[PDB]
Amino acid sequence: GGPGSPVRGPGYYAPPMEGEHQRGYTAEWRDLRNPMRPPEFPTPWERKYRQ
Amino acid sequence: ARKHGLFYGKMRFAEQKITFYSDRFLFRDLVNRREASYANVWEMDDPYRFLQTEQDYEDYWGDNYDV
Amino acid sequence: FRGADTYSVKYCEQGRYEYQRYLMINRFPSEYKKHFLSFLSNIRMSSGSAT
Amino acid sequence: AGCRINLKATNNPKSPTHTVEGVFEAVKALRSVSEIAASRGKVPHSLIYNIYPYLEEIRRRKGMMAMHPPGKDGLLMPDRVVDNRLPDHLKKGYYDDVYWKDFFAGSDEHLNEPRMGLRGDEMR
Amino acid sequence: MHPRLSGQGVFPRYGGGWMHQFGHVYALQQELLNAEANNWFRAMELWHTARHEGVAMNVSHYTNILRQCVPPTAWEASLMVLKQMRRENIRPDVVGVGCALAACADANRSEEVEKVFSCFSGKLKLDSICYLALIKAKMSRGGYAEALAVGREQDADGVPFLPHTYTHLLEAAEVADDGEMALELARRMSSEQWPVSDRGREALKKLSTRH
Amino acid sequence: GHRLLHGKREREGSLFAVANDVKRDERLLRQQLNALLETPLVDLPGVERRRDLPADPITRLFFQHKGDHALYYGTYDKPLYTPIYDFCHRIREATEQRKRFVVVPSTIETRGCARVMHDHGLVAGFRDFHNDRAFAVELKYFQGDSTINVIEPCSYDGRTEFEWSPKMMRRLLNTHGIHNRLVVYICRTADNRIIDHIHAVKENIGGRGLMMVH
Amino acid sequence: GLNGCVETGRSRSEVARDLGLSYTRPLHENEKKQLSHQAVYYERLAKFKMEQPEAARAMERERFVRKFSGMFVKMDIRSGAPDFPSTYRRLLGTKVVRWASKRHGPN
Amino acid sequence: HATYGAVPLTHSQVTSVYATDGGKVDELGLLELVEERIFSWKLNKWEMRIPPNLPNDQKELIRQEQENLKQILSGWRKCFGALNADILQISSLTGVPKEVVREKNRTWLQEEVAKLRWMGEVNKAALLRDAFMRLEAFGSRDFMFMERLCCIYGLARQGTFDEAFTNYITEDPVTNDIFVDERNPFK
RNA sequence: UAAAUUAUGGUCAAUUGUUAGUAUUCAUAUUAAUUUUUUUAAAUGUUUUAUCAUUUUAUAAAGGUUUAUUUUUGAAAGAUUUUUUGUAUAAAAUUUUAGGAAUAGUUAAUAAUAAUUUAUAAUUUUGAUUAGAUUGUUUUGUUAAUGCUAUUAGAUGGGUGUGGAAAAAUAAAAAAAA
Repeated sequence: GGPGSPVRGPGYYAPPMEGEHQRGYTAEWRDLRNPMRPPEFPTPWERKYRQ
Repeated sequence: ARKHGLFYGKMRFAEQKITFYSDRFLFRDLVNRREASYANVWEMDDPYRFLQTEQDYEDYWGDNYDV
Repeated sequence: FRGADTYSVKYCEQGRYEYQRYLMINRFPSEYKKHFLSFLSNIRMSSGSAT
Repeated sequence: AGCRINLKATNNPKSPTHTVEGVFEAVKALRSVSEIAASRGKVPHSLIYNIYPYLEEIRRRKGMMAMHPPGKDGLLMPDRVVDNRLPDHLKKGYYDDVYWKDFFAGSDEHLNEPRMGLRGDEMR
Repeated sequence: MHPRLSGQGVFPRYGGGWMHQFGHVYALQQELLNAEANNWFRAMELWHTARHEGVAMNVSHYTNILRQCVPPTAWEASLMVLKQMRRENIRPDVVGVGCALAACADANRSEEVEKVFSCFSGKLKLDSICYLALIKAKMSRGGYAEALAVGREQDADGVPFLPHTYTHLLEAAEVADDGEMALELARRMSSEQWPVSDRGREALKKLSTRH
Repeated sequence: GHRLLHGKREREGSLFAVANDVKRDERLLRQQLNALLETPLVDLPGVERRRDLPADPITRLFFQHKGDHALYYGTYDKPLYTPIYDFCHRIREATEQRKRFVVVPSTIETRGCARVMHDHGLVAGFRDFHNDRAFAVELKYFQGDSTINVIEPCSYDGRTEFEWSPKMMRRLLNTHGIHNRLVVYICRTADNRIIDHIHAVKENIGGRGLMMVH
Repeated sequence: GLNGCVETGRSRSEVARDLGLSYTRPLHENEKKQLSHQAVYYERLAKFKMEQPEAARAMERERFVRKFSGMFVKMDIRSGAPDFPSTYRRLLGTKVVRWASKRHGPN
Repeated sequence: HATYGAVPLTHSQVTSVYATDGGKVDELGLLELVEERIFSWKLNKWEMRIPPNLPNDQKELIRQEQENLKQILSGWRKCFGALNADILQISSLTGVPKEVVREKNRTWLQEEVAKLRWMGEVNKAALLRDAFMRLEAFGSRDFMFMERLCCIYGLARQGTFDEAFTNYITEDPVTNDIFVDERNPFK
């Protein structure tokens, strides 16, 4: 996306990524179209909103 | 209401969302909501106890009921 | 178009500032000195006239 | 269903039999969910429908005593534990009678000896 | 002087989380199920308030109401609670019935304890305190033979004996001299390794003079 | 003084008994030297240290602890074209030939993917599954026809690799407008554990794509 | 003296200088000449200015006039740009012919 | 705190530094005082305890040792807090003085639980039973006595904790006189 | 070579339409058209001031070719004040050509403002320089599509050296000190 865009990787597939980048793209980056859970909060307040 | 020559359709679900059979907790939430829910709610039930005056009854049920 | 669409209850029952994730912002030591001096001067600005 | 045919790789793409032959060949090659599920060894609906207990059917078969935590003697079936077996809204009236001996029965030294005392007085 | 807790993140999801149009409902429910509440007048008044406000009440609300009535022994209020549950077809719990029996027994309303231990006698799996209530009610009017009878009834029903039941039944057998029954009780007590209470020790001492 | 070990062969330790060939196998020679180096050991798979033992009691029952005889285990050998590509190709060829066992290389991804195929019921079983070079897949047929219809790698060519996102996993689960538990897509997550798209979507994660099979 | 200071921002060289160490490669003759003939030219110029001041004054007047009476002496942004030929490319060729190319370095 | 000349201490040096003569003092009471002093700290008080001008290897080893000490003290802090919470719970439920709760027995527990269950409080009786069963295993006035005393001895060995147990402005509980208490229970 | 252990003592299935989302028509769409309309003729009044002057009033077009920039504190905002001290000048990264090669007011160092100096300097086949095309431009259009396709935000080293800043020969108007 570049300067102003929040998007960090392509929508569906991308080139191989390593270390923290792979971890983020696979699991940790914000996925706002998820229908089961919304983006996940930091550690101390994800537990109390789990349900 | 409808217009001429437009052949309107029908919408089956209000929204696009994950089904409740896909999770144990969604299933339990729906079961609890159904038990807390009516099955057929009428003009006499609790949710309409705020129509305490006959004029309120008439204005709510006569026109602007959609509103 | 999406006339009836809802969102999770986490969104409406989250506390304030629960979503802020801790990220370590990095900046040059020259930037550190510049900003620290600027903040110190702003703190030390004398009141009465316009502050 | 949806079907698409590319004929530009044929000598005569204008021939009339090509489309029908291709559609019938594809239908021949197509397999049913019943056949797929039977060949794999599982029910047909578990491959089409989103019901949450179907997650158990894609995993392999494992012993019940191996999956559930062991007891004091080792492996035991989870169904032999009274707490596992009983609903929580039933273990207040008669469960208490049953287990009173569990907590409040024992030898005289067991029932009258306070364990809540100094345990280093002699060495000090 | 405030709702015990009211806001985001304290109420079940399936209800829509926190709907501010039902804050009174949530506060009323928490006060109804307040476990630290011990004012039985407050319990009756809160039940009436909930009745007017149309909040569905389970068996646990009535159980709390009854639990609040034992220390003061408002047996009549407990019986009215049971009558209302009969009217609404809300089945009481073993603990709620035991609370009613305890109120009546400590109030010495042996007739009412006898009546209550006939409506739920065969259907509900009553327990040791429910049988102790009959034992106490019978010994109140002085039916020690019938106290021994209800002891055998408990034995037949299969719910075990507890030290309080042993003490009361031993007292009954002591006053009405039943050497064989007391031998049975003492042998069972020794087998089960119960802590012998002072009352049971005195009963056994008085009986040892006989046997 | 101290000399550092450069290659994996030197780091893992290698005699290099042969004259100059540095890439000679050595697995067998080391296996028989270790064997005669001893009989309290059974032919069940060994594990080098106790805490590596499986969590499942029944699998712990099959596994035994051996100090350094847990290494070099295995009977088969390793038979461009990355291991997943070659694994898919061999299984497809053997299935079309209506064979029983397919000896296929054993890497982390290939082995996990074969385990996932077993879980979903596309392979009858395995042989020599604890080998770290190659393992045999016992293919399953039903009424003359093979259970596996098509099996192909994510990298259709041997070169290009991909990274599936959680949106991609949900895409696969709802492919073509259906609910798709029929064709199974395998992805290796950021934790180096191989899962299918059902579990990936249930867990809200993706990973590197391995293959698809049905 | 091989790692700069992360917090102070000092380079490898400043860290070594502060430690009192010296990490300098063996220099060739031309490199040593570069580092040696800095002082000789300064001394030659200073001695020239001290010895014959008429010619020195003439040359200094020439420099000063050539600068003062010169275009592009504003010290504006255009003059302050480091690489004029590449920052301002459309000028070259059709407007400015001083530079016959737009690239003189790695940028 | 850390000092430019502070150093760790060995056993002989600790004995020489704290070489004092005494005839009678309650180890348990003084240990409780020192532990309450430790518990009434902020995490900051553990900060500047590594003596500087000390080689990096010994510095790191002292860091592990002090972190182990702090973790053990925090674990005992949590255990002590839970034990006192259970003591208050039992005292409130039964009505007995909380002082004599520590010398009760299973017969008394049975009788009290029976009274609670008779009065119709099954959950409350369960709370009392769980608290007593959980507390008969953790309530000994000297429960981890050796661990606690070894932790205090390790603090003494560190050599940077001698001064954190004094110079506190306290107030007389009875006369309400504000003063500076110089007594060193750690010493 | 482990050899077919007799509790068969618990059967009574599935379906209740409830959703974790790129989906494919080689001919329908898509354009100039079958439906394209509607007007437009220049020659011009910003302002206040102490008056032949001074103060306030900084991005019109065509052409030429375009790196990928810009917080003059300096004017105003603006105040119990006071500076033309309130750090504006920098960097990273993404271009095109059917017949593919050399480029230079040149690189770094410097007690050198304003370079008489020193060096085996610098750009380029990982595609430079010049020439040709040429504002950029996830905004347009199309598709099942990370494919194809389209575009007007601007900028401007010799016209006064004035000004805080050249952006200064035209101004659908952003109200410009009652």
